[PDB]
Amino acid sequence: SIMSYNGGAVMAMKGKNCVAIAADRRFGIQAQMVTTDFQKIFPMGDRLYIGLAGLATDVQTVAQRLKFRLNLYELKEGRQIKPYTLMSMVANLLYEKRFGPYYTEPVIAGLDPKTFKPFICSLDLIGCPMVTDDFVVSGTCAEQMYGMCESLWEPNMDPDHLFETISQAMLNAVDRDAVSGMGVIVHIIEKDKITTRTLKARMD
Amino acid sequence: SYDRAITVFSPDGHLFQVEYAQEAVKKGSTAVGVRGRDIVVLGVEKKSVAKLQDERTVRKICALDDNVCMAFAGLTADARIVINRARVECQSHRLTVEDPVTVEYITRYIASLKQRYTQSNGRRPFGISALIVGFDFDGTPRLYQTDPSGTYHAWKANAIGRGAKSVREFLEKNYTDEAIETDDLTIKLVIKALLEVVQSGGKNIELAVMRRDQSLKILNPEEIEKYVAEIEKEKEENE
Amino acid sequence: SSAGFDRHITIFSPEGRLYQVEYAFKAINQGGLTSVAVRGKDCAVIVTQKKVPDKLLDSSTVTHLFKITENIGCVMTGMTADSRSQVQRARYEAANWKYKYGYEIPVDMLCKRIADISQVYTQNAEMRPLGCCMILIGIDEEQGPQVYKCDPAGYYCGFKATAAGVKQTESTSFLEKKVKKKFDWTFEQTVETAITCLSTVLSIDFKPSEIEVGVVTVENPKFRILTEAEIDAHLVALAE
Amino acid sequence: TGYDLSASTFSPDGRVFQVEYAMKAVENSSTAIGIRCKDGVVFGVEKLVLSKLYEEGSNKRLFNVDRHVGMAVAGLLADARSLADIAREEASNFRSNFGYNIPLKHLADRVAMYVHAYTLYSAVRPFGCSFMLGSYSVNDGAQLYMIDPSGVSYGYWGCAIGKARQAAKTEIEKLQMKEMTCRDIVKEVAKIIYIVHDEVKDKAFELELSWVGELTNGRHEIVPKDIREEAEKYAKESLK
Amino acid sequence: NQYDNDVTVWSPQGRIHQIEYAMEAVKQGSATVGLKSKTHAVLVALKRAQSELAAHQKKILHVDNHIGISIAGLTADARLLCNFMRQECLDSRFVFDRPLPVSRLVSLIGSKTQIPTQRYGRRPYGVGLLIAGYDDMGPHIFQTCPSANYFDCRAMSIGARSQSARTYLERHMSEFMECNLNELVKHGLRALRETLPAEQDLTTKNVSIGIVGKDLEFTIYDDDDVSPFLEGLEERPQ
Amino acid sequence: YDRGVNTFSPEGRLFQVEYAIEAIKLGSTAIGIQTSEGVCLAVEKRITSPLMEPSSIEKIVEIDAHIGCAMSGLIADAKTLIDKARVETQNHWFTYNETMTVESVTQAVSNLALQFGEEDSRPFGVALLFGGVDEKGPQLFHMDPSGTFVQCDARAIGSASEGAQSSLQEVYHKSMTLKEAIKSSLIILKQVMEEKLNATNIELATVQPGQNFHMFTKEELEEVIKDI
Amino acid sequence: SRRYDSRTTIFSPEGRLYQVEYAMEAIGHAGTCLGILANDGVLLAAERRNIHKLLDEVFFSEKIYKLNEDMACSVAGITSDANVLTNELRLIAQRYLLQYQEPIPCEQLVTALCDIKQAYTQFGGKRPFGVSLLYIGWDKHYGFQLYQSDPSGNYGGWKATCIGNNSAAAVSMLKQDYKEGEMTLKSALALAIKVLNKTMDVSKLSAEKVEIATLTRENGKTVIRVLKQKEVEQLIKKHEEEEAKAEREK
Amino acid sequence: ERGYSFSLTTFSPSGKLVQIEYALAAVAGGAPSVGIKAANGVVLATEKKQKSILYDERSVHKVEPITKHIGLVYSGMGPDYRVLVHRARKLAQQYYLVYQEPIPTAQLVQRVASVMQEYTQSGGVRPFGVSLLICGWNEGRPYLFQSDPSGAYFAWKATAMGKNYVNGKTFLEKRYNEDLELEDAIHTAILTLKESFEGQMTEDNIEVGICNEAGFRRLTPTEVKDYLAAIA
Repeated sequence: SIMSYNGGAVMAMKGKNCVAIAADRRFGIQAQMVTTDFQKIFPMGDRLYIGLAGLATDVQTVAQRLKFRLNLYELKEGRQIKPYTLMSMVANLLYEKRFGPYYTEPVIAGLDPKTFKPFICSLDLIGCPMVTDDFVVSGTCAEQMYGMCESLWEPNMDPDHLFETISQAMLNAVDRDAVSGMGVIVHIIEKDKITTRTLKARMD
Repeated sequence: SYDRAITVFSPDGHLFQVEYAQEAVKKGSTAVGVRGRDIVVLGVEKKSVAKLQDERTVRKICALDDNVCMAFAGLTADARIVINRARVECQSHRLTVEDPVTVEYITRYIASLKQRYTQSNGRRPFGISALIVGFDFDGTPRLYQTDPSGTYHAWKANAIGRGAKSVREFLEKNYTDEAIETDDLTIKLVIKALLEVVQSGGKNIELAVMRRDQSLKILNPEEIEKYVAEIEKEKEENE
Repeated sequence: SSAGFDRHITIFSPEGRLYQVEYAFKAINQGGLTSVAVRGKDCAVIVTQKKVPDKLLDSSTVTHLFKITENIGCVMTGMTADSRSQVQRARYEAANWKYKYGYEIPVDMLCKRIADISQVYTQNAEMRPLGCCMILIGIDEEQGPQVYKCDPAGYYCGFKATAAGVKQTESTSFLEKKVKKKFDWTFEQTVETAITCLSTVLSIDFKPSEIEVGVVTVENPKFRILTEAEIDAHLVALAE
Repeated sequence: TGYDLSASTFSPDGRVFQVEYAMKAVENSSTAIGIRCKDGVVFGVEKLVLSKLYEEGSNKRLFNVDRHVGMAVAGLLADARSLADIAREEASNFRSNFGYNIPLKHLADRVAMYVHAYTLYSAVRPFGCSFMLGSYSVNDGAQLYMIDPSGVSYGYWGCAIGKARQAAKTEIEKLQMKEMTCRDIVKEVAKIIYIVHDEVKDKAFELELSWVGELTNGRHEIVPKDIREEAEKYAKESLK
Repeated sequence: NQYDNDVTVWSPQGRIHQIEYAMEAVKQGSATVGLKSKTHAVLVALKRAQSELAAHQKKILHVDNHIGISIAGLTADARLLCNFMRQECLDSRFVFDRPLPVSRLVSLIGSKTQIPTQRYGRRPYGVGLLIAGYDDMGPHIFQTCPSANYFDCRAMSIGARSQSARTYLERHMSEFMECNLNELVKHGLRALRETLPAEQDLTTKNVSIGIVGKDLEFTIYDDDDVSPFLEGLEERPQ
Repeated sequence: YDRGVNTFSPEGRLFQVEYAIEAIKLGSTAIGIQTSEGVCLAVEKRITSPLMEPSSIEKIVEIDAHIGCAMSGLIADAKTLIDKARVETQNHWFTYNETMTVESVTQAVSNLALQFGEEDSRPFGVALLFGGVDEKGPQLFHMDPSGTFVQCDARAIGSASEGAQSSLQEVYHKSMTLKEAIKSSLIILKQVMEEKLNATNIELATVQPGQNFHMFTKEELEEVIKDI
Repeated sequence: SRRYDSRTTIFSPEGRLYQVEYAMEAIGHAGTCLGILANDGVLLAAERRNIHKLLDEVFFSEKIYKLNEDMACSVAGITSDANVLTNELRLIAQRYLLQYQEPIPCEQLVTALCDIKQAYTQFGGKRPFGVSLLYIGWDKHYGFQLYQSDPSGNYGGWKATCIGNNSAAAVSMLKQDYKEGEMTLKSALALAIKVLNKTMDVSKLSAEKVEIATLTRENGKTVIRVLKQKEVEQLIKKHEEEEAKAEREK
Repeated sequence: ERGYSFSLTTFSPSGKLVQIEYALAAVAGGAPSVGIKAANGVVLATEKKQKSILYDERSVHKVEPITKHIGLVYSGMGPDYRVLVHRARKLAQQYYLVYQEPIPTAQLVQRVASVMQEYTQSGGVRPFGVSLLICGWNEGRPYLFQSDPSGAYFAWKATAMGKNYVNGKTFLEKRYNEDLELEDAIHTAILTLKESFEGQMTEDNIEVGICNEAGFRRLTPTEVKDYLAAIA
């Protein structure tokens, strides 16, 4: 298919007063890797990230049109954007190409800036937003990632056990996929600091 | 769409907006250019420095290509948009016919851009004149100028701006064959010419030479201090 | 008081005035004509005169009463050529309300769309702002009858008794003394108090061939024009 | 002055002079009268012979808009046949969209709004023509309308446009057009345009008549030659 | 005068002066005379020059095989209508495959030239077309004017000093509907000798004759073939 | 105070068309002579300064291989009309595979000459001469700012126009030769110009039936000057 | 229609053009802004005009507008025309960043706006902008920069410039007290309060009558800091302490 | 047809845009209106006198809502007001169709004033003849803004527009402080409109709208008579 042309996997998971996001590192064309440091998670202000998965053009294209509209928002207004507001901004951006659609599926994760409350959502390729309270996934290996998160997620998790759950959810689901792998990067954010770790995965 | 005839004829056959624009040229600063047989030399005067500004942003000698320099006078707002349209045309020539742009070709682009712009609807004409100087292929140094009505016109030596009649009357009594003998001797013609203009005693002059193979090379105010010493020293002893 | 071309086009005077609009209010008065509209308890009556100077002219084509929609009628004052063009807009704007929104247009929303169009003429410096006035009547649910006036400046308001034309100020001085004694108003009383308005201002004591009366009522909300026979019924009952 | 150059400026007392100046150009065209009989409309145009060099039948001031509608003009002839083109074109779009022949209360409404649209802007001038429209239908009877350069239209039992307008419609009301058929009318149309334009101002002139009704089976056409020779036999009996 | 600047502005008397000033442009061009018989239509022009070595400015143009025109005014506006004139004749011949009738052609010209006489910043066409042609109804002589008011006529004359040519045609038009092509032309040639000063008349280099004919395609005669027509005229009586 | 650009006179002509006729009395003078052997065609340059390069200016320019030109009045807007004439002769060659005649070049330019207005802005202030050899022999035409063109035999255009046209009517006859028509024109230019006549103030160009458009240069030109 | 046209684009018979010189006459009054730099950092000192006792004092500044992530501008003149120019070059910097994925150099942002501003002086039959404005910023090619725009459309680099009501009084004093490349960002702050002490006719330098913003380079920050009204008045009196000593000892 | 496409607002030789100066004179000849924010909500008040007893005062309204939480009054001429109300009604909707959030009151004034500046420069138009007062409670803190026909805007604590506005602003300076309730601000806003009204100030001669954290609303004439009672 078109989504399986480059592969990819993005997972977000909600914790107690924190939220983690993870993605793979492989860039490739249908059978053949090219590099293992392809960026798929982009910062949108402090304590608010976005992950993109799908066609590798629209990963780099939408992440630049969205940054274009975001800086004009935060200069016309005097404040940073709420996590709920960005979801309506992306859903506008994808729906304008209703018949010329971008082949990507965004995943948004971040904390609310005033009252530090987590927020996760995901969108299809024409912008149907879906907010949840436990986890959202996007990419080619979606069904493998549902078997992980339905069996491993707990309601109230400190950032230590939140890291261990989203790591074991990614290292086993991506290992079962063929066109996704070659490393996993994990961002875990919270109101005081922010933490980026890279996992020891199979380069197989 | 503003449709109105700006430039119309007079009852005795003149275009008033054209010759009103020639007086906007007649109070811009003086720019002088001569050509030698191997190195051209043009240089503006009346830099009018205020010792609190960046010296590079005030420049009026710019380059259209490696081989083509350009000086101007008049009002600087209309100047740097004629330049930026000329940079596009001399670049699109290279996508066509493979040789670089001859210096005669780019003046026909500027003058034809400047003419039809005194012909359209709702447009005042440009208020600049130019000096285009370049040594083309096969090493033939030559220069041109551009009237605001759009008449390209070649020269051996010329001067535009405020105080251009006195300098041109100075060059006709001074442009000999042996004045372009040496490369350092043609520069002594220009610095003697601009000193016979609005004062510019070594502090307001900015020459820019081109030796037919390099780019433009601005000498800093140390050799101009060295040249103005010896230009007065020969005048110190003969009279 | 004047500077520039402010006498000629719609720009501001130094005093803040603008003269091309207030030159156009007294273009209404060149018709030599006056209309009176009175709202009742369950009805609304427009009365206006007509001046037929020739026997060669067809007396059935000089009506200033116009049927805008099936439930909304209007009377026109001012010059004739601009008045009939404005009726063409109101018939058109009412049909687009029914097509877009699926129900009958209220009479105040129609008067708002007319005044917004007339605002643009005094807003651009190119057009001439249509020196004619506009009076509408109609029945609105949970509001009863209601009357609206639109002038060529773009202003509008709902009234209880209305005059427009040459004898406008003398008629409004008559009607405000009539309404503030707070008599109740039946159907025949509003017709009687609207004929006797311009019958005493103009001092004519006419016969039924010079006036024309449109009416709407909450038992038959159709805008209907009275016959000369039944105008004569009201007219002979007025002389007791 | 300065208030009378454009058609977009009111006067300081509130009237447009560019329309009134264009009305003054109508009273240099000669005379065009038209009265309607019991069962039809008869036009009539007296036509100046400017020089001997022109041809009998040149430059007709009496047009033919639709199969049943007629037009007689008086004004600046280049503007007259320009209005005759759009009126002829308006009747074509009625039939192509609605299927049947256009009625006169709608046809004169569509043309007069087109005339009115040139009295609003500085970019155009008003027309310099006044004209008449007449027709006959079996479901409607005869109709007779008239349009001034301002854009005002009314119905008539008989009207007149040209130099001597009042001097022509003085004698029209001497007739009894309510009962006469359109045969005796043709002699009476020609007679009242013989008593006008004395032989001092004009040397010679030309009669031009038109004719519509059920005697013409609803179609508009010119009179035959023999009937208008009877009216020119009825010429020199007005000297008694 | 402030009422004398634009075509839009009416006069307080009701006479637009910009139309009336374009009538002065047709009075500056040289004269030409058209007339018709029962079966023929002849128009005769009078050329001018600037110096004796420059050629003479031609005036009679070929529109179609049965239509020819004659111009008076500024020639650049004449070619602007002539190219419109040729175009409207051959597309009707392209669609209906028939010659376009003359009286229906001129109604297109009157609608074409009326449009710039009502807009803003648009001049009238200063030109003086005399039109000669064939319908199925025989010959036709038409004239136009910059006021977009075309006239059906049987003999006219327009240009500089044309009033003397009209006085000749009024006292001889009883004879025009009978004669053949030979003295039909030299009736019209006696009109052009009326509109001249009293020393030079018709020296075979300033005159041109066009005829459309009942079995004859429209034909222009110039300065050599004029000489059969031009001979046989008497001397100017004085 | 301000009329439009499109206004008739009360005398009836126009204003700015008539004003542009005044503008071509300021240009340099130009003389062309039609001879049955061929068309000779000359001009002066009006050199202003000693420092000026003389050959950079030109008035004679060619349109095709068999059609030359000569301009006067303003120069900067003459280059627009020359470029339209060059493209017009190539479109005629492209579709018809022949050479456009000298007359039909001129009316293609003259239709362009009166097209200013306030839709889709002033008339052109130039005056042109067209020398060429088509299949009817050598031709010579002269257009106007008004868009009027006519065939001439010996036309003089410029600031010294009426002074030269008087002296040109007395020397011309219909049986000239091209070798003496060249010599006859330089006598007229010698009288009317300011400076003394040399090989740099003027230039010539001739077109013959045999060869194509030929322009003289500073070697074969001064033999006519020294043998004037 | 051509009788009502005002012809805001044509020349004058003396050669110049009137319409922007009237706008540069209006730029003389109504405001005072100045800038200075010699080292790490560059400052904008602006003087507030409306000092009425009933205002909210919000929107983080009054005449200072953050344009990019690492440059800002001070404005003067017609304030309604100012808001349209600000959000016009604000997205010129973003469409540069969309195209090249790199922050814009400070000089060629000025040239992009000054081509838009020049076009209204040249065709269209349009009123020009009566707005002149400063530019501070940082880039990797030349570091700290300082520019000035004009309603005619020509710009220039500078080291110290005022466009106040007595700007010519200020510039004559700026080139009496300066040093090329040695005025660090405390002496520049001390020199800024001295200059607007003079050009402001309202004496004693009320701390709410001025606005000061600095642009200092932190490693990946380029901190643009509008300094608050608690450290202005200590800098005011610091000028006031030394001037009593410098006068009495002379 | 088409337009004019040339600005009829030019610079004077003294450097003043004259048409904007004349448009402010039309604002000063309007009906008086005051507006006060006090620590939990904003009070807008205007002054509405019908010319005679024949008018129906409950037909048109000066105080207009823009959204759930933004109200707007004016002081200028009538028909120019209804244009930029309908424009401001739409601008709140294109913000909401993008961001799914009610528009902040600061961002509305960014976009209404940008219309009026664009309208005082373009070809063939005269500027508007109204000033505005815009209220709203976005994110707890209330707001009060004022635009002008030039296109600028300000942030007021309390102000007055219309006739005798220079006397109203001196009156508010001696009365307003930082600490008032909403119903205390109502009593001092009727007290400042009484400085320039006619003899009788009934329940239909004025029109008052308020904001809370509950949103913008407009007072019915019942409780307007209650506030008008126990006044002065």
